[PDB]
Amino acid sequence: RMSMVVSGLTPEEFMLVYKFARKHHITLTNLITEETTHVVMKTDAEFVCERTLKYFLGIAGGKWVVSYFWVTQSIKERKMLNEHDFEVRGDVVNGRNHQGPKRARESQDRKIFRGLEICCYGPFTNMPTDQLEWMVQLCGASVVKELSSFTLGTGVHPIVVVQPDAWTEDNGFHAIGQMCEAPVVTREWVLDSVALYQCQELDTYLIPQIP
Amino acid sequence: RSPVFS
Repeated sequence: RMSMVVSGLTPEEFMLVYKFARKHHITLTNLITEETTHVVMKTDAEFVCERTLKYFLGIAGGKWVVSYFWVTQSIKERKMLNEHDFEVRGDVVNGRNHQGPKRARESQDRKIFRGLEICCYGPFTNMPTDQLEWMVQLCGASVVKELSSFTLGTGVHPIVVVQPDAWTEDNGFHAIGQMCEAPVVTREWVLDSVALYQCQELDTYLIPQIP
Repeated sequence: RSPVFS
């Protein structure tokens, strides 16, 4: 059955969603899970939203990712309208019409990080490491928790992901490369790929490593 | 309240 979560809404507007979910007996939860089917996002008129964690995780889990307007229009027409008419089209970072949410729904058989091992390394802010890890895992990557734990082999593609400005004023995220054999990329590599549901090239996200 | 990622 349907199971909704909401993102980017004023607890006012959350009020309307709660009233609507109560009216229709639709599961509404405050935390997104494997079972969530709909992530209801605040959008402008063209169904373009901001990127919140729930946004990424809705895309990563191939969920319906849908504008708040699906709820308000549905109330207005007293009928469960069609998600397709309200699917989020893009976000204010990666493009107003990149259609990630659709691609992710359509690509569960060819997940963008299939074949990758990813280590989410060093401090992060605003997104618990294990949610970043869940996000890559959803997208098909196998999750590695310590550098010394990358599986070796030429069939393995390791990647280290870091958020440089969560680090202490010391530039130690350039010395990760002497500790393992992988490319080292910013967290925006993940976030952009996930949003676009397309694996981006590392190139513009690589962090140079001291030898 | 929910963090945004720009």
